[PDB]
Amino acid sequence: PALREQQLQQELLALKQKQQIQRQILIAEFQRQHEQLSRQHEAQLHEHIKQQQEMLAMKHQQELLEHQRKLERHRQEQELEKQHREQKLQQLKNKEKGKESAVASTEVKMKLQEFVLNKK
Amino acid sequence: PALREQQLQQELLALKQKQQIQRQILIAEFQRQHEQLSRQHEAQLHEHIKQQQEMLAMKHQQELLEHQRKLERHRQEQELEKQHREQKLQQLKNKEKGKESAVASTEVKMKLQEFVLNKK
Amino acid sequence: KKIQITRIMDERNRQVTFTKRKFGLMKKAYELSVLCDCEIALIIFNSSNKLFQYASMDKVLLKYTEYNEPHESRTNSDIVE
Amino acid sequence: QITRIMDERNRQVTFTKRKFGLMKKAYELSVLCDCEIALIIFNSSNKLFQYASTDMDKVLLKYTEYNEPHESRTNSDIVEALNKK
Amino acid sequence: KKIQITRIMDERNRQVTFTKRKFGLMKKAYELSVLCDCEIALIIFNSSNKLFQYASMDKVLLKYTEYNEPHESRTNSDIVEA
Amino acid sequence: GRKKIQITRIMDERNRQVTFTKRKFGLMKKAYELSVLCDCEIALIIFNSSNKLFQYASTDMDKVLLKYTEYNEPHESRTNSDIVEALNKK
DNA sequence: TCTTATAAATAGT
DNA sequence: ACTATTTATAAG
DNA sequence: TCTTATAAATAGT
DNA sequence: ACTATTTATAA
Repeated sequence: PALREQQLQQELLALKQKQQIQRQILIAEFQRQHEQLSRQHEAQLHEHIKQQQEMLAMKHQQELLEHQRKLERHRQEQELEKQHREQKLQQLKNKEKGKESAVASTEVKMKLQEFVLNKK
Repeated sequence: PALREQQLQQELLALKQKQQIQRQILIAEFQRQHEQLSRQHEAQLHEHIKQQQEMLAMKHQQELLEHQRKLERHRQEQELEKQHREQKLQQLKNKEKGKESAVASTEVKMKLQEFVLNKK
Repeated sequence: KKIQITRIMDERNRQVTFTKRKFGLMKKAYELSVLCDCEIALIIFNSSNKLFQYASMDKVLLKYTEYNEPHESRTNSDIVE
Repeated sequence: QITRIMDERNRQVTFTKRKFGLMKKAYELSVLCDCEIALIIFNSSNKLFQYASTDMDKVLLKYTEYNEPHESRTNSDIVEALNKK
Repeated sequence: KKIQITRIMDERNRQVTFTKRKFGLMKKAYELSVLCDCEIALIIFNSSNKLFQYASMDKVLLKYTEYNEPHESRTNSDIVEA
Repeated sequence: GRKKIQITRIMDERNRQVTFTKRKFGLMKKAYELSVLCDCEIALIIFNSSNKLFQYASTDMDKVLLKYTEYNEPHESRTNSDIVEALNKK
C-alpha cells in the first residue's frame, strides 16, 4: 500500500546515519583540540618551571661557595694565627744580639707546660 | 633570600589564569558548535518529516473520497433500481393499447401486498 | 323452489349453483361496468381453494393501491344489517 | 340495451341500485356455497366502493399469494360468450 | 765541723746556709759554663715557695722542649745510690 | 786544682771532656747537699758544647718544671754576666 | 784509664 | 760577716 | 324523494 | 337441459 514510502522511508535512516557520524566528527575534533591545548599548556608550564629552577640552583650554589669561602677565611685565619704565636718563639729563641736575653720567662712557660704534659 | 622569585612567582599565577580561561574558551566554543549542529539536525529532521506526512495525508484523503464515491455509486445504483421496478408498473398500469391488458396479475401482487401490510 | 341462505350440504347442488350464480354475478358486473362507465374487479375463492377472478385487473388493483380516502366498505354482516 | 347512460342522474341512480343488487348476488353466492368473494368498484367519478365476503385484507392477501392457472374473465369475454345465443 | 746530710732543724742556720750554698752552686755552674763552653739552667724553689733561677734562660728551656732522646737524668736517691 | 787555670775556654777536647764530667758530678753533689739540707726543690739543665742533654732533678723533674710554668712573681734570676758583675767587688 | 799536690768551698768561734 | 777544717780539682 | 307494471334471473322436472 | 316460480330493475 506504499506510494513512495518504500523509498522515502528507506532514505530517512540513511540520513540520520550521516547526522550521527557528523556528531562523531564534531566530538572527535573536540577531543583533539582539547588534547592539543593540554600539550600546549604543558610545554609552557615546563618552560617557566625550567626558568624558576635554573634561578634557584645558581642562587644556592653561590651561597654554598659563600659558606666554603667562610670556612677558608676561618681556617686560614686560625692557621696564620697558630703560626703567628710560633713566630714569637724566634724573637726569644736565638738572639736579641745579646742585650739581656737570658734572664727569665713569660711565654715559653706555655710551651714548656705543653711539652711536659705530652710525656705519655 | 628573595632575588627574583617574588616577581617570577607573581607571574606564574598570572600565566595559569590565562591558561584556565583559554580552557573555558575552548569548552564554550565546543558547547556552541554542539548546539548549532543540533539545531541544524533538528531542522533537517523536521523538513523530511514534513515531507513524509504531506505524502501520507494526501494519499489517505484521496482514498477517503474513493470510499465516498463508492457510496455514491451504491446509493445511485439502489435508487435507480428502486425506481427501475416502479417503471415496470407503468407498462402494466396505463396502456398496452388495450391489447389484452385486463386479465390477471404477476407483479402488481407485490405492490398490493405492500399496500395491505401498511394498514397500521 | 326457494332455498334458504344456508350452506348447501350437497356437493353437486353446491357445485352447479356456484357455477351459475358466478356467471350471473359476472353478468351483473358486466352490466354495471358498461351502463355506468365504471371499473370493477371481482375476486372469488371457492370452497376448493381455486381462484376465479373478473376484471372490467392490473389497472383496477393498481388504482386500489393508490387510494387512501374514507370510502364505503361492506361485509357479509353489513349485508344482513 | 347495455350502453353508456349519457344522462347523469339516470346513470347515478341506476349505478346505486345495480350496485346494491350486485352485492346481494355476491352475498348469496358467498353464503350458499361457502366461497370468499372480493369486489372492488370505481365509479365514473373515481370514488371507491368495495365489498368483501369475510375479510377484505385477508382475501386480497390470499390473491397475492396464488400463481396457478385459473379462470379470469373480462367484459369482452362476456360479450364473446353471451353473443353465442 | 763535718755535718751530716739531714734537714737543718734550725731556721736561721737553714736560712744563711741556703744563701751561701746557693751562691756557691751558681759559682760552680759559672765555672763549668765558661771553662767547657756549655749552657746551663738551674731552677730552685726554697721551702718558702719563692723562685730562684739561674741561666748561663729562654734559650736553654726552649732547647729542652725540642729534644726527645734518652739522656742522663739524676735524682736524690740516685745520688745516694752513687 | 794543683795550680789555678784561668776562666777560659779549654781548647783541648779531652781535658774539656774529663773536666766537664768531674765538675758536672760535683755540681750535682752540691745541689744534692742544698736540696736535702734546706728542704728545697732544685731543677738543673745542662747542655754541653756538643748539644747533648744532661739534667738533674731534686724530687721530680716534671713536677718542678710544671711548678715553674705556674709562677709569675718577681724573683731572683741570675746570669753568668751577673756573676762576673758580682764577684769582682773587692 | 787513673792517684796525690794545691786551690776551692764551707761551719763554727 | 770571718779563721780552721773538709772538699774538690787538676796534672804526675 | 319514492311505489307498481314488466323484464331479469334462476331450480327443478 | 326446458318449464315454471322468483327476483330485480325502471315507470
